[PDB]
Amino acid sequence: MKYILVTGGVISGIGKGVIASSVGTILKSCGLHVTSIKIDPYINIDAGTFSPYEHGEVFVLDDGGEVDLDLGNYERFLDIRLTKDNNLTTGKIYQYVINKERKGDYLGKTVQVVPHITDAIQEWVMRQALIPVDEDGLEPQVCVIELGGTVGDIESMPFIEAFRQFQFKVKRENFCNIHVSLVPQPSSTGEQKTKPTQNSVRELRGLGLSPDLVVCRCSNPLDTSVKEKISMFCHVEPEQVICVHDVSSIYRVPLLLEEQGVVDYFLRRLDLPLMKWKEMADRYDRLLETCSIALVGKYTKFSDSYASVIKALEHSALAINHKLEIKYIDSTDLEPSTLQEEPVRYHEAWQKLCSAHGVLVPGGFGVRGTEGKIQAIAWARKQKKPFLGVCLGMQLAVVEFSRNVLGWQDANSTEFDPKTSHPVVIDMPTMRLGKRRTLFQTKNSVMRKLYGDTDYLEERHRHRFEVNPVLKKCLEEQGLKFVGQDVEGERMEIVELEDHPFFVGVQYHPEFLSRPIKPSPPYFGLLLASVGRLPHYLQK
Amino acid sequence: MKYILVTGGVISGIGKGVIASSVGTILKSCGLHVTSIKIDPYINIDAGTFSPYEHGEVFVLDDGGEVDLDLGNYERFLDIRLTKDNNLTTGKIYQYVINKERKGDYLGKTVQVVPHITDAIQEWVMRQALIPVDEDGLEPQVCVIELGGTVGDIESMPFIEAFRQFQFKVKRENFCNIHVSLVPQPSSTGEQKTKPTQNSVRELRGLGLSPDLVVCRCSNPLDTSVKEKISMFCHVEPEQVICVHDVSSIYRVPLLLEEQGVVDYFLRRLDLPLMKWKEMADRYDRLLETCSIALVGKYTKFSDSYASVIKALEHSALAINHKLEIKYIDSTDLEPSTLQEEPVRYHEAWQKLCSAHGVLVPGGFGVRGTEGKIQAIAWARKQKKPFLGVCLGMQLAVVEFSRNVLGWQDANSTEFDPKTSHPVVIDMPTMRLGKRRTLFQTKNSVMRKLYGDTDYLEERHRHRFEVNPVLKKCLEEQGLKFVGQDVEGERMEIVELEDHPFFVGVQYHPEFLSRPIKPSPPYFGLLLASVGRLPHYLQK
Amino acid sequence: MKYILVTGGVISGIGKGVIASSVGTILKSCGLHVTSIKIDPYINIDAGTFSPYEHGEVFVLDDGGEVDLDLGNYERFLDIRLTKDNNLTTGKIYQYVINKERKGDYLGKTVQVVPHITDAIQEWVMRQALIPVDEDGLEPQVCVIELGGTVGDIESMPFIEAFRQFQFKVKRENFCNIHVSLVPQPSSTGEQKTKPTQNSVRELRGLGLSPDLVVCRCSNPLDTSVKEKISMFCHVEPEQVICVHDVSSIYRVPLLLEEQGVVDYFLRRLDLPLMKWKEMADRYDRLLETCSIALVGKYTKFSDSYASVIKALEHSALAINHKLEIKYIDSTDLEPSTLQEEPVRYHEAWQKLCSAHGVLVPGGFGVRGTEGKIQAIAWARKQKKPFLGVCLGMQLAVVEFSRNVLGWQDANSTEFDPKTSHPVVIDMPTMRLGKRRTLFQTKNSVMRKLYGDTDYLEERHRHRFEVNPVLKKCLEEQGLKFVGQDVEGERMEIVELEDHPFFVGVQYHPEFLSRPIKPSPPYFGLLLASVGRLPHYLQK
Ligand SMILES: CCOc1cncc(-c2ccc(C(=O)NC3(c4csc(NS(=O)(=O)C5CC5)n4)CC3)nc2)n1
Ligand SMILES: CCOc1cncc(-c2ccc(C(=O)NC3(c4csc(NS(=O)(=O)C5CC5)n4)CC3)nc2)n1
Ligand SMILES: CCOc1cncc(-c2ccc(C(=O)NC3(c4csc(NS(=O)(=O)C5CC5)n4)CC3)nc2)n1
Ligand SMILES: O=c1ccn([C@@H]2O[C@H](COP(=O)(O)OP(=O)(O)OP(=O)(O)O)[C@@H](O)[C@H]2O)c(=O)[nH]1
Ligand SMILES: O=c1ccn([C@@H]2O[C@H](COP(=O)(O)OP(=O)(O)OP(=O)(O)O)[C@@H](O)[C@H]2O)c(=O)[nH]1
Ligand SMILES: O=c1ccn([C@@H]2O[C@H](COP(=O)(O)OP(=O)(O)OP(=O)(O)O)[C@@H](O)[C@H]2O)c(=O)[nH]1
Ligand SMILES: NC(=O)CC[C@H](N)C(=O)O
Ligand SMILES: NC(=O)CC[C@H](N)C(=O)O
Ligand SMILES: NC(=O)CC[C@H](N)C(=O)O
Ligand SMILES: [Mg+2]
Ligand SMILES: [Mg+2]
Ligand SMILES: [Mg+2]
Repeated sequence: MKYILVTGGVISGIGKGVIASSVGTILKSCGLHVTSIKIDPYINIDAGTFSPYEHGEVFVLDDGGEVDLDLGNYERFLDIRLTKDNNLTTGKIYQYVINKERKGDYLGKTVQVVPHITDAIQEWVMRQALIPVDEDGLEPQVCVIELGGTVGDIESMPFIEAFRQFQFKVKRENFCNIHVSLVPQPSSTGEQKTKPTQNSVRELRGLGLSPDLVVCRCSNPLDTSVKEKISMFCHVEPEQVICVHDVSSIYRVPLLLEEQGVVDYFLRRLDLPLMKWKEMADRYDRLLETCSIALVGKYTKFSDSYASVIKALEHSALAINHKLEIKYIDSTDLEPSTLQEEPVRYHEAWQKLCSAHGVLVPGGFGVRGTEGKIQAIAWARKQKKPFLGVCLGMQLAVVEFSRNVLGWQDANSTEFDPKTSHPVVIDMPTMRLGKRRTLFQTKNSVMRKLYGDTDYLEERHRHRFEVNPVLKKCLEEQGLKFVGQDVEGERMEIVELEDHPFFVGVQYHPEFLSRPIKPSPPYFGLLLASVGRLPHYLQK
Repeated sequence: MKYILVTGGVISGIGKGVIASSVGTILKSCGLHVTSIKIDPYINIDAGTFSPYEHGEVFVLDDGGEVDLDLGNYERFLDIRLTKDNNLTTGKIYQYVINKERKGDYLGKTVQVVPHITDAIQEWVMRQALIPVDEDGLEPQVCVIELGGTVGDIESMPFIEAFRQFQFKVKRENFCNIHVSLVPQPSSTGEQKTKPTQNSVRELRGLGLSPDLVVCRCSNPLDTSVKEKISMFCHVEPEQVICVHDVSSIYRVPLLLEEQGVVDYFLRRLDLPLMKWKEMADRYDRLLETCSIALVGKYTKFSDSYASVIKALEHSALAINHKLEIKYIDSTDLEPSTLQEEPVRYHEAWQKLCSAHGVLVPGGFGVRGTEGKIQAIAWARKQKKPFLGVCLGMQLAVVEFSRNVLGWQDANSTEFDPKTSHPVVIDMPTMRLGKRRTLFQTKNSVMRKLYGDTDYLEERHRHRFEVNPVLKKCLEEQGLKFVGQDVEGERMEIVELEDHPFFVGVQYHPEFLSRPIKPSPPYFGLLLASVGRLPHYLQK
Repeated sequence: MKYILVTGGVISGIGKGVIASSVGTILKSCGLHVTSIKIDPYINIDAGTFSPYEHGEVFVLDDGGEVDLDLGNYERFLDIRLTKDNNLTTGKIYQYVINKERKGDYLGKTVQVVPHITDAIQEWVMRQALIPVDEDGLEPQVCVIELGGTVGDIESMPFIEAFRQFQFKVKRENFCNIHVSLVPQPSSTGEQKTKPTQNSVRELRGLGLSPDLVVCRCSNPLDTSVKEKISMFCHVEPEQVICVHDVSSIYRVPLLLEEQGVVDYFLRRLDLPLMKWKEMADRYDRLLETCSIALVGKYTKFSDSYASVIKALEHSALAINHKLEIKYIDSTDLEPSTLQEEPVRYHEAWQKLCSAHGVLVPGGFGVRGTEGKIQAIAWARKQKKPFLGVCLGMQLAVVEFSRNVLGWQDANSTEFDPKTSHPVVIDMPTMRLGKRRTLFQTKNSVMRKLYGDTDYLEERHRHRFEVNPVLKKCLEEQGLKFVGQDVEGERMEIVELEDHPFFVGVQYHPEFLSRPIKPSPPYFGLLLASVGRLPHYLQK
């Protein structure tokens, strides 16, 4: 097994996740089976505790692992399926060691950070690197480990110490360290600043790792004198100093690393034996036709709260050869209390919603913005604007429908209004979480045709609340149709509505299975419908 | 609440525990209710996982807390009773925070070392400092926290960071830091070396604590030039530089701190309002009469494996106004395989055993040295040498007795020989651990008279194995007498033998309740018997 | 004496110099006599070794100190006159201590960094803080010390250690630390990043200084959540977290600190008792009329190479109530070899030069771009465009004049062409450096009238080369006039030319004496002439 440790220097958020993923897709293009691990130095066991505001969205794996969105970057760049233990945490490691201690497995010896935590990290990394994540079922050849946080974080210390030991346990032909750093360019003096990078590399070396590539997150391309200064003060060759500058699309990021000889460096160093990315980028840079989707979100205060949702829309948009204008709406703007309190942002949000071709209502938990989602679904239903409801957006659409077409003005989810006389959405447990099979109940469903005319579908879930089986037939009588159901029949997993071009609720998360080469069918159908090309697509 | 943090500088083992305890007994003599906390930066939840070779003996508290021997130093210097949570560990803290995270109590925020672990440490210290440990039932006024390990240990970092925050949360009149350091005196150049102390204080200050006293563990009294150099290079007044040099007895250690104005410093700094130690020391330095006890131990490879046992013997010896020669015997030396393999150490151990006045067989777990304990008990029974069997030594004495006086040559504990046809000691559960009540079953018992003629006794246990109730009457028929029993009658907790000056088995651990002013009655009876003064004592 | 230490966090160049100067001008407006010290942790004794590309221009003091441009910021914000020893360096300190050691002054003791270098720094700072730098001749009340570099620089370590000692030697009412840090705002995630600031403050605290204000260099105004996160993770009150964001002019920077209560904080902390800046800013933001000056420079590759020159132009521009467009030209672009090699940048530079109202030829040393300066002066003379030649630009103008009006095609400075038969500029020594007196030789000189009709002038010099006294009368015959001469008459210090609105050479550096309220008369005359208002000005 070859190991590449990607460490972060000055700040999080400098695209270290897409660099790690690009390094992997580079090595995948070299014919290698590549796996990846994310180390998150937080004490949290999983991302299931977090809001979408903490680290961005909680990404969901087949096994029901609620994990960091960098695992979604790995899956989206590498076409692999990961498990819970590919997201390593301080919580996982300390609990492992504590449980092992209580069981007596450390044989009455004093359990310490070094060795016992640092050994546990190495054990975990070796253990997990050998697990087939590629759908081929083959053992990986390279494991790209991203160490989250910065190298100066107190939490990162045991992981860096573990990797310091690891580079002697595993040989130098099997271990490489990449350091992703920030090079500021202040508007005062106009120079690109090497100082934080040399300080960060000095910290890294003080912890016993020497960076084998230093990757500068730079806005503009690197000055020769600055690349020279980095080679000097970070004590590496010019060959080892990469600048990943701003480029036109994500699709240029592997190309930019390839151009800088990162491919050649790894093949050489690790003793080893991108035209798709080129043509995706070249098509993206030549888009003229434009589509707009209203993203009527709860978490819209931070864009990364809907990261994979946006990625799935962008896959779908590029696949239909259109540019995309995602109209990010805070759903609390559409709620009538904002009409009395701050009518400016109400009418801005409604202007955005009215001017979008399609409506996306993504997932979420809790009451805030739910009536704004219902407002947007009402608009979408009445005006016959293409609609995708994802999880919460399916649940709220079934509610919205009943509030109109059954007159159930009291109706809601039991999550929001438990004292309703029409609990059309009810708790049906813990969380239905990870991959399950949905069965298609009707050949005439638009979603079955988009899902390749398959009789079943396997998709990733993260829900407690389901549509009420008692009220099902009252809804379904009125030209709603629960076309996708669970294997038990008890859970309504996809819904369509008659006499509308595309009004679809999906109870799962299609966005987690979306790849550029294979856009998630509900998001694709939405994009197709928003351009009026869905009938043409279905006819072909 | 006033807090004193005692940090360790260069090494563990430089008497930081007895300094922390002496600081406490000083403040207790100032009229304050003093409690103490031990922070052990290990990942172990408790000391119950350890051998006696790791950190010395596992000390046991009333609540059944298996803890570090520094808690025993606290109890022995302060006359307090501690609980489990007075021994803080990294395991305890991380598990607390992880459980709290899984329960959702951190509200979807990223749980980090700073703040969440460092807050948890402060919470714990404040929480536990308010708990009455003094038998008076009053709230403490001072909490002495000993930080175990060294300040440069990776494990100590969150605790020092917690205390860095704490000194601003709690005010400077309520927080003081003592740093216990080593000053080497090499035989090469003869100078006392300040270098490790200034480096250690520099590390401590780099972590944001400034030492308010620097306590030099010095062999010889400190040179004026060296005390000057410490005041300079550790950036403190000469007033703040203590040397705790080698002195004649433990009883001189509080006096030596008192003499150096540590009393005055604390009273001043913490905005607050030893003749017993003097007379104990003065009596100790004037002992002429000498008694010898054979300590026939399993763990005798390291002396601190029987720390509180030795302390109890020394209490008892000083109380009878005799000097003590503890003949530390490795019990594997008395086992006949050593007679064939290495007869020199066999005859050395037997020479020691034969030349002792009394025999002590302390506790332990596992087979190694158990037949050597049985050998020593056989000697003690036959030669009528005063015998104290503690826990294992009670169990093995009941076995030894049966092997002779019932002819049960096969007999043992089920722990050692489960395939015996005479399991005279059997498992009777988990561990009977912490304080329970024993009831005295006979007025004529020597042990009842030593325990003040009380009908009951409360003592600290740590055993799974008990004497077999079925075989009880076969043993008791032959002039053995199980004078102390549990409240249920099922468990035999003290045994005596007829026609011997003092042959006592106790199933508990008397050594944990031993204080200088109140020597544990079984160890006192042993010492009295070994001098032949036990009849005279009982007659009075 | 009150001391304020301004430390740099993440990078140099984030305006720490103008923050230190603004803190000083704030305290000056509070009625205090303020001095300042710049510590440059480089081993260089002075800035006289440097090119203008290293740290920006070499600023010159009255005493002939060649120093960092931050001393010029101090003089320009505070209206003080500094000396050599207000620029402290590692070179100065180590040489001081070494010389003192060789003299035996350390009394046979081992001279170390701590104490002897760190004491020397404290000695120097106390010594120099008491020196009257205010033209009032009064002793300072506050000393603002800027520590150059970053806090993580190896070179900064003794200075931070010195200041760590200093805050106990000098009391807390007399010492304050400000930390100027960078808060990045990446275009990826859009968040303002606290991480480098908390890491930098953690480093600072590891070296024993706690920041009393943390000053965030932010592009945009600080988010409340980010200011909160800084207060948490940098362990200071929200009161202590300043953001110095991008603002319309330099004149807003003291106002922005005032608004954030920095005034109040210092008055409180240091136990002490801006309408000009407001009206300068308000006038600057209301400029409509625009003037352009061609800056035909050698060092124009980096703008800060001509820092005080640009400042003097901007003073002059604002004083005449015009906006300024400085047309920064690399003089090597105007040299005919660029016409053959790269004619695009030749014609760009010439287009800039032709389209400017006035021409500035600043100072420099060495041959590169000197013929381009002569090209620009030829243009300025012939086209009668307002000309200011500063030092090199005076020397080259005398040369240019002789090349035309005396036909001396071979003529140059001896610095450039020593083998000329017309050395019209010659070496006349070392460097004439610092303040000297020039005497005005003619009442009818435009420069005498601009300099208040004074018979003498005292200005700051930095030249070896002078105009040749033998060739003087050949030049002066032709309607050149050396109106300003040295007290010895041997050195030609100001030259004017007849039949031109403003063609002035000054041999000194007027830019170092320029203040916003008192623009340097040669730069003012240039700006006036470039608008055609110079006759009107002289008439009044
Ligand atoms: C160190 C990185 O440096 C730089 C430098 N310059 C630019 C970028 C950059 C970063 C993110 C983005 C981005 O997110 N773009 C979108 C998208 C579509 S598809 C996808 N990602 S994906 O599904 O994994 C697929 C690839 C396998 N992203 C439209 C939403 N676009 C540009 N990154
Ligand atoms: C920083 C310490 O520096 C120095 C300097 N010089 C000497 C010692 C020193 C350390 C330990 C010992 C020791 O262990 N002695 C014994 C004993 C009897 S009673 C008891 N401790 S006790 O029960 O808690 C009771 C007091 C409340 N210990 C005989 C076994 N004797 C001397 N310590
Ligand atoms: C931490 C600083 O943060 C920020 C935030 N936003 C903006 C600026 C900012 C920095 C520098 C400049 C600047 O250099 N401007 C000029 C000028 C004229 S006069 C003079 N300085 S001066 O002569 O000393 C006089 C004052 C006493 N400078 C025109 C050349 N303008 C804006 N600085
Ligand atoms: O990729 C990852 C994974 C985990 N984490 C972890 O999240 C926690 C926060 O680490 P950040 O770098 O987000 O720091 P911060 O929020 O204190 O500061 P700014 O964002 O304002 O710059 C730390 O515990 C870190 O290890 C990341 O930062 N990034
Ligand atoms: O071999 C050498 C050479 C030089 N020096 C130098 O002498 C100075 C003192 O270094 P020391 O190690 O003697 O330290 P100290 O006097 O502060 O402390 P103790 O002796 O009490 O332990 C330091 O500047 C060091 O580099 C030596 O210590 N030893
Ligand atoms: O204000 C000052 C004074 C002095 N110096 C000193 O200049 C030297 C360089 O310190 P810099 O911070 O300029 O670092 P660098 O050139 O290595 O990196 P970048 O500019 O690319 O970020 C160091 O010795 C420092 O102390 C400054 O940086 N700034
Ligand atoms: N994933 C989601 O969007 C959650 C929807 C809803 N709160 C549920 O628990 O079913
Ligand atoms: N505390 C001891 O000495 C233990 C004795 C024996 N191993 C038991 O478990 O009972
Ligand atoms: N200060 C300057 O511009 C220097 C001019 C010229 N090189 C001299 O030494 O005189
Ligand atoms: Mg963050
Ligand atoms: Mg020495
Ligand atoms: Mg630099």
